[PDB]
Amino acid sequence: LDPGLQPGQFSADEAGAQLFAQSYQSSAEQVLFQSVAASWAHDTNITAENARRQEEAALLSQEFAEAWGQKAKELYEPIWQQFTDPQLRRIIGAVRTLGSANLPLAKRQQYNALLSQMSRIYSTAKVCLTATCWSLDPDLTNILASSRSYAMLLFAWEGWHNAAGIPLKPLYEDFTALSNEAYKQDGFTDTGAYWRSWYNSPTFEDDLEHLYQQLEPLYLNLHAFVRRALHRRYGDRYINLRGPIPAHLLGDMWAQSWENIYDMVVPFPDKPNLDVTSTMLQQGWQATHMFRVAEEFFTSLELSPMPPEFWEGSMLEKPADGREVVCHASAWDFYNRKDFRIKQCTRVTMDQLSTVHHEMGHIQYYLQYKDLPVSLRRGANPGFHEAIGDVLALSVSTPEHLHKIGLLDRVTNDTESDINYLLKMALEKIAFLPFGYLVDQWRWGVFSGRTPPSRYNFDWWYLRTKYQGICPPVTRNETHFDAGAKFHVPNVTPYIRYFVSFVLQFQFHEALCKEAGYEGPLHQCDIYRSTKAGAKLRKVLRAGSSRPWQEVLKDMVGLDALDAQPLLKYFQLVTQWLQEQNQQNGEVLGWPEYQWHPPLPDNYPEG
Ligand SMILES: *[C@@H]1O[C@H](CO[C@@H]2O[C@@H](C)[C@@H](O)[C@@H](O)[C@@H]2O)[C@@H](O[C@@H]2O[C@H](CO)[C@@H](O[C@@H]3O[C@H](CO)[C@@H](O)[C@H](O)[C@@H]3O)[C@H](O)[C@H]2NC(C)=O)[C@H](O)[C@H]1NC(C)=O
Ligand SMILES: CC(=O)N[C@@H](CC(=O)O)C(=O)NC[C@H](CC1(C(=O)N[C@@H](Cc2ccc(O)cc2)C(=O)O)CCCC1)C(=O)O
Ligand SMILES: *[C@@H]1O[C@H](CO)[C@@H](O[C@@H]2O[C@H](CO)[C@@H](O)[C@H](O)[C@H]2NC(C)=O)[C@H](O)[C@H]1NC(C)=O
Ligand SMILES: *[C@@H]1O[C@H](CO[C@@H]2O[C@@H](C)[C@@H](O)[C@@H](O)[C@@H]2O)[C@@H](O)[C@H](O)[C@H]1NC(C)=O
Ligand SMILES: [Cl-]
Ligand SMILES: [Mg+2]
Ligand SMILES: [Zn+2]
Repeated sequence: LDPGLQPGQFSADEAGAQLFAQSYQSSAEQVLFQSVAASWAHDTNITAENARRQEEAALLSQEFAEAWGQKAKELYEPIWQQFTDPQLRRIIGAVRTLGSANLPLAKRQQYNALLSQMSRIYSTAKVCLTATCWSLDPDLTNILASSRSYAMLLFAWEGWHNAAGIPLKPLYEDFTALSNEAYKQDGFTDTGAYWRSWYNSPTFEDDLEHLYQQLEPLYLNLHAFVRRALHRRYGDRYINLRGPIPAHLLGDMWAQSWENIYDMVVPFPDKPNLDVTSTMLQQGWQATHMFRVAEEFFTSLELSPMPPEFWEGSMLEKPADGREVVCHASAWDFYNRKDFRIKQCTRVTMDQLSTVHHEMGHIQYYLQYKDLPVSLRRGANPGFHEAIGDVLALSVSTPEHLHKIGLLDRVTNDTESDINYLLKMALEKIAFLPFGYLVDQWRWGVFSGRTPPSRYNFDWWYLRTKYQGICPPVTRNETHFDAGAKFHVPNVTPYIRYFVSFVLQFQFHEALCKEAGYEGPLHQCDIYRSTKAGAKLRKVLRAGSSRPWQEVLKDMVGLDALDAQPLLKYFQLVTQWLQEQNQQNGEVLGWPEYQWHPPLPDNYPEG
């Protein structure tokens, strides 16, 4: 380990602590860069060596956090909570939380090594038919999004969940135990309590539950409307109009957003096709076009363009050489104020264009706070980081903006078109809310011990049925580990940030649309080229995590807390139209036949 990274001696008061933080931030950048660098080398090129090197960097990060956490505890443990500087209090409190650095060396290794193997299992798992084999991205993704054959969707869903989940379960149990051991020594009951602490809100869970209560009626009506369409397509044998929807029919491996079945549920298919994918292909869009168009939206707001290091270093397409990569999209900050990259196996589709904006939102954030000290190089909270790119994508997806960028012949500003659009947006945003809420409900119960290995799948499907109103299309038992077939579980990425951001982004949109001078319906707003909006947004991004998110938020939108009303205001028209459609069809809202599962196809898996 480098002496130049080990902590110096500082006076045991706030003045010495202010110098202590500078020296910490100084050396942390070198440590963070070598960790990010090695993760990148592995994720863009999965090999045992790159895994080894990634784990060495992880160990080194842990030695660094140990030394500096120790020093901080011996110097300021009794006095840092009383400092006047609140940003210093933030920094110090962070440094004294050692996480996996609380582990002994032998368990530090095992922990670092589980992450490598869980990541490899997920990102290299394949579904084989009988020579060739399908990967999740693009093969199974495209099947789930476009196939309307019940048996083919089933084969892809079952094959994926079996291939990814079953091998992960034994590893995930070991990881959970080690993670908990680590964070207990920081004073957390369990890792989940640490994750939740990032929101600095004593009533976090209660506040989330109250939000979900306001949003659930919207989901239930969307659910019932979509269920009716699936009933017509697949028959009474496979769809129960009073039961949960089979989990493989909603356009997505995790049933988590439904925009890919828009063409099965669009009420007015004569009107312009608001899925512009066919046009993007007809026009010959490529990955680089998509990132350049996203970039230009950011620069239209007088935010920063992507630096040369981004274009030279990013991986914007799935490699064609015989290489295995983590295709799950990600945005990378190397903590050197120079290098920022996206790794995305970009496909030419409309929902990938949204993803491009999402990931570039992360980069923009990185660029706007790169001069802050490291500990503040985060979103106000993790939900803020996830909302930035999605907010811009709300403007991009409006039919008026799509027209501006040549992807849609201008649509009539009528009601059939307004409903078509808000419905597509509901499929993308409202359908996600139960899933965004339930994933960390599951993981919080695993970390707390409420959900032992013996109930991993039982409790996962309890939650999936409770919240999303779906059911597995084949029988599952505790040999299956269906939570593990979702990227964020083996890759240990928390999820509640996405529930937070799916609500928050509509608060941001409203603030920015009002600040842009817009006045029509909130869902037709396009903040493109509004430099006033760009300024309001730029203030948030530069704040990093220096001020409480409740303060940053108050400055931007007028409230200091999450609020569903902007979301509700955005969807008002289709919320009403959906209720009417379901009443006219005599739908039951919900899934009272909660035990119901569909039958197998006759010749399955044959033919
Ligand atoms: C599309 O058309 C709407 C008109 O609203 C329509 O309502 C239904 C009957 C259907 O025809 C729908 O297809 C359609 O949405 C336009 O919305 C209207 O825009 C004007 C000016 O932009 C708004 O005036 C403002 O109103 C606010 C709120 O009162 C005031 O604070 C302002 O001072 C200003 O006077 C008007 O309110 C707004 N109406 C509604 C219901 O939102 C929309 O602009 C138009 N868009 C496009 C792209 O053509
Ligand atoms: C080095 C590193 O890991 N960096 C972090 C960022 C950071 O911490 O700075 C990061 O890049 N994480 C990747 C993750 C990828 C995506 C994701 O997983 N999304 C959720 C939920 C969702 C769905 C629709 C949507 O519009 C928005 C969110 C899912 O698909 O299930 C996949 C495409 C979209 C975002 C991400 O960017 O959030
Ligand atoms: C993926 O990583 C491997 C290492 O695991 C790289 O293989 C090394 O490549 C260099 C340069 O060609 C050689 O000097 C080493 O001997 C190789 N080591 C091994 C273990 O193969 C490989 O080049 C990387 N692939 C890409 C596309 O970057
Ligand atoms: C768990 O489930 C595994 C999968 O096999 C079966 O597949 C469907 C078609 C039904 O037959 C259902 O009984 C099973 O899900 C089994 O191999 C395994 O034996 C089951 N039990 C355990 C303890 O893993
Ligand atoms: Cl989070
Ligand atoms: Mg999709
Ligand atoms: Zn994100």
